[PDB]
Amino acid sequence: YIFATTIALQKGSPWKRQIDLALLQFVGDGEMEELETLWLTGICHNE
Amino acid sequence: TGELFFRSGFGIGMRKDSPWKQNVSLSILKSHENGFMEDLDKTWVRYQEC
Amino acid sequence: GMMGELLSGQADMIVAPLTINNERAQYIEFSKPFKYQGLTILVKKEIPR
Amino acid sequence: QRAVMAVGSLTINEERSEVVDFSVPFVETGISVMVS
Repeated sequence: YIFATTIALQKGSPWKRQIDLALLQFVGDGEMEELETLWLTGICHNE
Repeated sequence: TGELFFRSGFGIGMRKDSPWKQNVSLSILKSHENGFMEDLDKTWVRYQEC
Repeated sequence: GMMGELLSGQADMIVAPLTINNERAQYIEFSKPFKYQGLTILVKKEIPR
Repeated sequence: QRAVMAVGSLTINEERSEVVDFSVPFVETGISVMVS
């Protein structure tokens, strides 16, 4: 249960749209879960 | 059953030339920090059990 | 639907639970989102013996 | 402007948003409570 819920770019940079399209692809293609398997879980999710 | 899949967010849809980005986003973070998210989580989300 | 109704001028505000996507963000920009959610799986309670 | 980009596990907040722009949020966080 999460309470007080929910990348640094300088203003006016041309870099918002490109990085956003990139990261939404990386979300969209499951490599985020590969990252999860690499780094997240210890013992507790194997409760 | 199971874990989540394709973990994303639910948000507002706006046009690119619409100037209503920034102040709207300000209000949104205000809603996140002032418990109004938790207010809706109580008033509509967390009541019901079987 | 929604996306064409924004891009047609007939509709001007989406305030509704839409997911975030590449191709939707290619033309219509999101704000920072309300809820961080996703997909779950409906499986019934099977009847007891 | 010692650096253009900064990554961290940076929390996304009001006074942070007042000055600078942000990517679509990378991962999910908020306030939790750890106990025995």
